[PDB]
Amino acid sequence: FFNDSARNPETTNKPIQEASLQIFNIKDYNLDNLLENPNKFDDEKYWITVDTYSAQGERATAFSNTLNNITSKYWRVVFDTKGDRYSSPVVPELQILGYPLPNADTIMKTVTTAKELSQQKDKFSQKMLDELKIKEMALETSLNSKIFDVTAINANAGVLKDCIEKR
Amino acid sequence: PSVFLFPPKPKDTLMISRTPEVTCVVVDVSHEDPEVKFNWYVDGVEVHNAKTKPREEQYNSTYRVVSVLTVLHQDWLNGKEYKCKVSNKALPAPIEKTISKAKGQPREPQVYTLPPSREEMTKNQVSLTCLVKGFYPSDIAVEWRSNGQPENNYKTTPPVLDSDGSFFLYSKLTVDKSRWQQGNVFSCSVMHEALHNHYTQKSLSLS
Amino acid sequence: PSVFLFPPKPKDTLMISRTPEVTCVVVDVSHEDPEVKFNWYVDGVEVHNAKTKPREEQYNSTYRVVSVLTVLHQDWLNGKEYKCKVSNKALPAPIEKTISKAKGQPREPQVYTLPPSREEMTKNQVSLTCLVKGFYPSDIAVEWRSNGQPENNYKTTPPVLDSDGSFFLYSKLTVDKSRWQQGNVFSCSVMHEALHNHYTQKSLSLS
Repeated sequence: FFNDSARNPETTNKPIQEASLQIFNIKDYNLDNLLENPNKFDDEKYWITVDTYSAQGERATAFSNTLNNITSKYWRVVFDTKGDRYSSPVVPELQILGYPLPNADTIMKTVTTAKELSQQKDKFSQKMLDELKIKEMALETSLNSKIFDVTAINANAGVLKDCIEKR
Repeated sequence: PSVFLFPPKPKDTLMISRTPEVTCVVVDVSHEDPEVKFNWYVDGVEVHNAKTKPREEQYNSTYRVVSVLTVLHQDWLNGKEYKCKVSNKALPAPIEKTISKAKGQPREPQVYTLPPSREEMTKNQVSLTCLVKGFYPSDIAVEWRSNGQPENNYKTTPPVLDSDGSFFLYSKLTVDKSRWQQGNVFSCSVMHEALHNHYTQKSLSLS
Repeated sequence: PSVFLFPPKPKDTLMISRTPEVTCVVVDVSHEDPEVKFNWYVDGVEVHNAKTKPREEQYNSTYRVVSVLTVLHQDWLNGKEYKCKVSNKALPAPIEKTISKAKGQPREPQVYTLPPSREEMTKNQVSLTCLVKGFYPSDIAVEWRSNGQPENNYKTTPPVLDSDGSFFLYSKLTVDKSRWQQGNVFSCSVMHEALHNHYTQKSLSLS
């Protein structure tokens, strides 16, 4: 996210002091509540803070930070200058950066569930639990690959898709 | 050369989507030396983001060099001194003009919609009134809207100084009697700095 | 030296018992040569019945020589050109200023009294409104009176230009809710040249 100093160097606007990028808690609550009633859903409890900011230093053009491969398509963000009556936040642009990936939600549900199965110690033999880890790390490697080949991610996801049995 | 600094429109300063301007007109500008250098300050903080407006098509007589400055809403509402320093070669030393928001304890506008008169019901058109009193400063904006759709045919009186010290004004919405009797909604949309989101509405309908 | 000719009060020109005045102020008068000779004309007919007003308190700096002229009502209403020719020794040649009544088809003011708002009834004081629309010219006067006794606490808005071409204005009478609920009479007393005896009333009371 950018401060107003990015747009107009000689600005009088106060920079964003503290901010919080957040994602919707899709697992807990219903999605159609937010669509119909977006007003009600505007509290920190309903969303999940993926990253925060605190300006413990000099003024800057922008703040940037990495994220842990998130998908949640519905986002919330807050900006606080903390400058008393009439101190409006000014953000020229807000960037959520990543890569295009059809069914990014489905693919990441495969990885997160695969971890939960490897947690289950007394579920399946080591022979099949080891097959899980090799299939999961294959995908996670293609996720955090420097070159972003989607076909390789789709392949490793498809391998890990039917690999999940359950019981 | 005479300078004429002018404040922004109330509606612009009370809506963040709109952009307020502090115009600095200069009339009777020297025909011999027509160079005009504007300097813009905001409590000493000289800004350089002004825009000289193109020379409009005045027939003859006197050059009229306008200079606009886009301003922050907060800066106006906080009441910062916008200063327009005009500089002409004919002028021995620069002419400065300063402007700011009205200085005084702000007060909330009590908004009241009044229906047409009992006598006016005989006429084919009626006049929906909107009283707005007890507000300060005079910087205010009012608008009508029928069933969401912004209204065309209405007029608003200037802010008039009340006895206590606050201001007041009325706004006359002229509509057909058909739409009144049928039972539409008409909403007086007052906008003042001492309101929630600088905004408030009062609806009006037949009973 | 700058001259500023001013018209008579509407109330004075619409009541024959009162006496209307056409004031001719002169500001920035020469400090060196402060002699000012006013000449007064009425369609060329020079009159010599003016009265230079005494120098009011003033806060030094610049002389402000006022000159009043008592005028006939009929002469104003007929629309005769009152001309104020100022003559100063410093001034190379006399400055003339001319004034007359607004030229156009006069129109009758439709007077309408509106009661306090349904919301304002909660407040300890109320606002009695008097709409006056569809009149021309802007020369008009309005007054309230409760049970015959002239009212003190009211304010009238300036004449505002309406869509059709006529003017309009409101008049807010602030009274206690006690006197309203008890059931007194309040009368909006409009005065315009296009009325019977330049006068009309509309009463207002609780129902």
